[PDB]
Amino acid sequence: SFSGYLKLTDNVYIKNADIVEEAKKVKPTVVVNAANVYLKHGGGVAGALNKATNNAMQVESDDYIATNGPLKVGGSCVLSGHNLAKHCLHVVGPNVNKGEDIQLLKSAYENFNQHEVLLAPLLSAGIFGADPIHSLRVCVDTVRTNVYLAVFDKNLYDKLVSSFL
Ligand SMILES: CNC(=O)C1C=CC(=O)N=C1
Repeated sequence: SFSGYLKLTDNVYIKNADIVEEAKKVKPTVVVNAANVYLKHGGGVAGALNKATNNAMQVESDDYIATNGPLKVGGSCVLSGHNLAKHCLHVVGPNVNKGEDIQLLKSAYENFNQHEVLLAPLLSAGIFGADPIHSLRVCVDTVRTNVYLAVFDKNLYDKLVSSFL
């Protein structure tokens, strides 16, 4: 199972870890991807997860988009987890660098409540431009299921734990 996580609340855990490495080690039921509406996994968590699947995640995603059209900001879809997990929950947090409404971050985290346990990144953090401290607060106040957060950056991990209310 998950190891070395610090407990923040009843159901939220956090670790300074690369989510690709965590996924390859744990092989969780669900790994969350920090997706965009097009499921174009170019950079950040999405680029890293997709590269770990040898681009199979992108091939599957393009077929999903060809059939269904784009996701909504705040929405999600369940696809295969390939070599990383049983499933990948592609969740679209608002990209504040693209002027998307930050109020959609709570709607994005609500997708996690459909899964009993998830390995996840902080939504809208990193290249999505939101304040990761705010993302963690929305996570703890929205998600009721067991979420294991992998925070790639050590310095941000330390800041998140030390400032956690
Ligand atoms: C939770 N984030 C991560 O673990 C990342 C993010 C970007 C990346 O390139 N690789 C891993």
